[PDB]
Amino acid sequence: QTKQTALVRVENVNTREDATWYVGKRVCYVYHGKKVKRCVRWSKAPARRSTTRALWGRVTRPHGNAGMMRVKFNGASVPASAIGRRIRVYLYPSQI
Amino acid sequence: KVSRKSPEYTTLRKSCAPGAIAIILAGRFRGRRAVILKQLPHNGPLVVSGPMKYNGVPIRRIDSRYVIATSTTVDISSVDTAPITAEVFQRPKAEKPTLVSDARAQLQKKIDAALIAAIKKDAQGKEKAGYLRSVFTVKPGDAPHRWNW
Amino acid sequence: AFPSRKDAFRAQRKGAKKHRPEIIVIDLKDHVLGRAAAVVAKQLLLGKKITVVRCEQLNIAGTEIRNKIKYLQYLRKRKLTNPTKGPFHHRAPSDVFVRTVRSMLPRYTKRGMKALNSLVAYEGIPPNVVRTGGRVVIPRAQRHVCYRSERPYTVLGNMCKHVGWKYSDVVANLEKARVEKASRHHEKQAKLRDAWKSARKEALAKMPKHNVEVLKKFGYA
Amino acid sequence: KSHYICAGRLVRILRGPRQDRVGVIVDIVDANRVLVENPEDAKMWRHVQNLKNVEPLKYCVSVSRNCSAKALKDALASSKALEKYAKTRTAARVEAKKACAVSTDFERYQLRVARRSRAHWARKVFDEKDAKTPVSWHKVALKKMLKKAAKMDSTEGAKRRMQKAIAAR
Amino acid sequence: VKPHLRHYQVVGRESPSEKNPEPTVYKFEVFAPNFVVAKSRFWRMMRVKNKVKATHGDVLSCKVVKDAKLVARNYLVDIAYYSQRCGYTRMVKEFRDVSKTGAVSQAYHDLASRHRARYHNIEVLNVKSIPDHEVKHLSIAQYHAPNLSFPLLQRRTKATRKDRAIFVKKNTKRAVVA
RNA sequence: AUCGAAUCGCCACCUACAAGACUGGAGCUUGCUCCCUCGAAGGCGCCAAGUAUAUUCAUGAUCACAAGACA
RNA sequence: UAAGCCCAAUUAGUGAUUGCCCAUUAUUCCUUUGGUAAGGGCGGAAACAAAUGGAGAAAGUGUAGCCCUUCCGAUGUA
RNA sequence: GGCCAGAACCAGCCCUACUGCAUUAUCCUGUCGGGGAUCAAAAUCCGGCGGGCAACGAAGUGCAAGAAUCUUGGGUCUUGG
Ligand SMILES: [K+]
Ligand SMILES: [Mg+2]
Ligand SMILES: [Mg+2]
Ligand SMILES: [Mg+2]
Ligand SMILES: [Mg+2]
Ligand code: NA
Ligand code: NA
Ligand code: NA
Ligand code: NA
Ligand code: NA
Ligand code: NA
Repeated sequence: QTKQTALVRVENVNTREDATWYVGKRVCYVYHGKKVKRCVRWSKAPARRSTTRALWGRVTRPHGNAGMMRVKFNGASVPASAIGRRIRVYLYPSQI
Repeated sequence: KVSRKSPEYTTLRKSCAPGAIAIILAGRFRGRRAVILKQLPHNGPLVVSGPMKYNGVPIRRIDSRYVIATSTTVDISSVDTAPITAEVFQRPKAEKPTLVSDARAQLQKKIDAALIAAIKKDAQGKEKAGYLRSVFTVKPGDAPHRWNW
Repeated sequence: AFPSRKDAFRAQRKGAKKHRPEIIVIDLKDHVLGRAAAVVAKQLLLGKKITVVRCEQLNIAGTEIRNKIKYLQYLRKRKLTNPTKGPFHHRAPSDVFVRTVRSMLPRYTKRGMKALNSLVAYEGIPPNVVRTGGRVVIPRAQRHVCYRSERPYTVLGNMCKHVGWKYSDVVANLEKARVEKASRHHEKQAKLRDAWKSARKEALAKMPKHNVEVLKKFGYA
Repeated sequence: KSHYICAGRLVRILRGPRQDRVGVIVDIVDANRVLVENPEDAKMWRHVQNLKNVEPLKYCVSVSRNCSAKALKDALASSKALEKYAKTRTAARVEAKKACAVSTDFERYQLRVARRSRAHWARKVFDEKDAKTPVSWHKVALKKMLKKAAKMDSTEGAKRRMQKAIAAR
Repeated sequence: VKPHLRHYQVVGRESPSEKNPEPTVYKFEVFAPNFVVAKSRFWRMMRVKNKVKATHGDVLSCKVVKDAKLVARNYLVDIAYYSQRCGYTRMVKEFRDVSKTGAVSQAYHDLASRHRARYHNIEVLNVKSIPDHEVKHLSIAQYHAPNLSFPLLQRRTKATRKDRAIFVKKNTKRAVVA
C-alpha cells in the first residue's frame, strides 16, 4: 500500500461522475486523544478546548467507476486506526 | 480590460451576483440562507446580509468558496450598498490585551430595512421571506452532487 | 454482555439515556449464501454493525444431497493427532453463515477481527430483533434474481439438520409463534393505519390550495 | 400484469439514453431484440431495442409486422394509446421524477412546506377523529382507564384527599 | 449492441510488370473489425487463390459497405471453419437479424460457442437475406408467425446505475445503504 | 466521579407474511378486452405547532471537531 | 439469471473511434552524483559611513566543490 | 514571526468541454412484374424502369490542425512566485 493517498467512500456517491463533483472539497477525520491539547481559537473560544482533534485533507480524484475518491491529507498521512471510521466531506470550496 | 491593480477588478463567478440568495456553508451561520449584497473591492470577500430579523445573519463578509449561490434572486437595486465599504469591517489594532458600535448598528438597520422592502416588492415575496427563514441541512439519503440549485 | 456495575453506575452518574448503535438487520430468507456473505463482508470492513436473521432460510445452488456431501467432506477434515484444536465444524445455519463471512475477511488481523465481531447472526427472528426496525434485503443476492428457477436449490436449514444441527424443530416452532403473534398485531392497528390514510385524504381539503398544486406537480397528490 | 411482447405493444424504455420513453414494438427480430418506434417522440425513430430494456404496457395498437411509419402514426392516433397512458399513475410518476431531478433549491423548499402543511392538517384531522372514537395508543389507554379510575375516585376517601391537596395548591 | 464486424469491400490487383502489363482487378468481401484486418484477409485470399503476395500487389479501395435500413430479416450465412481433428467443416446456418454485419457477427459468436472456432480459422462464403418460405430450420421459422407474442418472464431487471443500492428495505423501495 | 472526548434520522403508520412462470379484480378469446383504488413512493422530520399578520439573533469580526446534540 | 467455457465490447442501433486498478517501466518535475561532458563570468561598471538592502566573485582535476546555465548516464558477484 | 490554515491572483505544466474535411450506391425512394402468406392484405424476397442526400444529434467510416482569449472549465498539499 501507498499510505500517502487514502480511499474514501461517501454515502449516495455510487458513480464516477458523482465523485468528480467532490474533487477539491475539504475532507476531515475527527477523533480524540487522551489529553486536551491546543486547538484553533484556544484563547478566542475556550469552549472549543477538548480532547477532540481533526485531520484535514482534500479530494484529489475519483477511484474506479463506483463513486470512490482519493484523498490527500495535509502534510502527513491519515493513521491506519482511521480505517473503517467516519470521514467528513464538506461542501466547500464551492463551485456553485 | 479592467487592470488587476484597480479596485474594480474581479474574477467572481456570475452565480454569486448581488441579489442572489446564498446558502452559507461554513462559519457560525452555516446552513442559513443569506442575500448577497456586493463584493468588496480588489476581488475581496462577498458581503452577505440575509435579513437579520429573518435568519439572524448580520452584515458579514464571506468568501465565495463558502457559499452556494442559488438561482433564486431578489432585486437589490433599491438597496444602497454604497455605505458597505472595506473600512466598515476594519478593527483597531490591539495593544496590551452583544457589543455593536453605533455605526455598525445604524448601517445594518438602514440596509436591512431596504432589503426587507425589496423582498416584499417581489412576486413570491412571502415565499421568499420564508425561504430565507429556512435552514439547509445534509440529511441521510441526500445527493447534493445530483442537485440543481 | 451483561453490563458491569461500574458501567451501570457511570450511566447513572452521566445521566445519559438509553443508547442503541446504528445496526442494520438483514432478513436472509431466500438469499444466496456466498453472494450475501460477500456483500456483508465488505460492509463489515466498512465499519457497519450488521445483524442477520433467518439464517436457516439461506439458499445454496444445487441439490440438497450434493450440498450435504460437500459439508461431510468438510466435516472429515480434522487434525488427526489431536482432533481438539483441529478444525471446528459448526452445524447451525447462522454458524455456517458466520464461517462463510469469516473466510471472506482477513481473520488473522486485529482489523478483520473487529469486522467479524460486528456481525450477529440468528436463526429466525428473536424477540430482541423483531421490533427494532424494518428489515432489509440484498437485491443482488436474492434467490429469485440469482438462480434460474428450473435448477434445484437447497435451504441451508434442511441441509444443516442432517449433518448435526439439533435445533431445527425448535426454530420452526419459534418462527411459527412469531408470525402468529405478528399477524395478530398486524390485524390490529389496521384501524389506526386506515385512520392515518384517511387523515391524509382529509388533509388535502383543509390545506392551502397552492400547496396542493405543489404536491401534484411533484407527484404527491 | 405481464403484457405480451407483440407487434403493436407499447413499451417503456428501462435504462440507457432513451430511459423512460415510450415506443411501439413494430417488429420482433428474435428472442432478445425488437424494433421499437414512436412517431410522436423526436428521439424515438425506428431502432433496435434489447428486450431486457423494455417494459410492456397495457396498450397495444393495431399494426402489422414491419409496418410503415404512416401506418403506425395513424394507428397510434386512432387508438389513443398515448393519451390513455398519460393519464395513468405510473406516467404521472415518471413526469414527477423528471420535475424533481431539475428542481432548484427554491422548488425543493416549496415542496417541503407543501408536505409539512399536508402533514400538519393530517395531524389535525386525526386528532378530531381520535377524540371521537379512540384509535391511538394514548386514547385507547385513556378509555380503558376512565372506567376504573371513576370507580376508585367515587369513594369518599378519594374525594377528601383530592379536596385537601387541591386546596393546598 | 452494434456489431463488432464491419462489411468491407477490398479491391486490389498484382502490381503491373513486364509479365503482366494489365493485371486482373479483384473485388473481395470480408467482415472484419477494422480495415487493417480487412486488408490482411484480402491478401490472404490473393496469395492462396491467385498466387499474389501483398508485397507484389496494390490495393485499389478498402471502403466499408453501407448497411441497409434495419428490418427484421432472415439471413443465410454460408460459413466454414478449420479444426485439426476434422479439417474444414462448411455449414449453412440461418439467423434472425437486422443487418448483414449483425448476422455475420452472430455467426462468429455462434461458431465460437458451439464449435470453439476463432476468427482466423473461419471463412465466410456467402451471406444473404432469404424469404420466410425458404427457411428450413424450425427455430428461425417460428418468428414468421403473423401474430407472434410472448410474455417476458424470469427477467432480472437491474436498477439504473445512479439508483442502485446495496441494502434495501424488504418490502419497500427505500435504500438503507446506497 | 474522574470524564474533555470519536459517533450526528426519528416514529406507538416500516418495525407482519408470502410470491417473482407474478399477489388489484373480472371475461373468454388465453392474450387480448374490460372495471377499479389505474398496479414505480412506509410515514414523518430539514427552523412560525404552520404557510400567514409575524419575531431575538451581530463584535463568535472570512474556513477551522457543530463553540452544540434527550428530535 | 456464474464469480465456469468460447467469442465480443466500454456506458451501447444515440448520434463515432481512452471503463477501471496495480510497477524501482514510460513522460515530466525537484534534488544528488559522475562525465570522452557543452557553454558563459572572473582587467571588481559607477555609486553607496555608523547611530538606522546584505554578502560573495579562487584562471580552477579532486574541498564547505571559484560562480552560474545546459545535456546525458546512475543497479551489479568475482 | 522562520509557525498553522483559507482564499486571491501570476508563469509553466497536467486534465477535460467545444469539430471540420472527405466518404456512402451491396444504399434510399416511387412505380410495374413476379413471389409470398393471409379471412383479405401488408411485409420478408427477386427483377425492370424513373428520380435520389437515409443527411450533419445521418453513419458507431477514413483523417481531424477546433488559440479554455473571446465564451471567468478544473488541478497543482505533484512546481515556483
Ligand atoms: K553536476
Ligand atoms: Mg496432524
Ligand atoms: Mg465539538
Ligand atoms: Mg556501481
Ligand atoms: Mg436519425
Ligand atoms: Na463459526
Ligand atoms: Na480468505
Ligand atoms: Na425472452
Ligand atoms: Na424464460
Ligand atoms: Na583546484
Ligand atoms: Na542529472
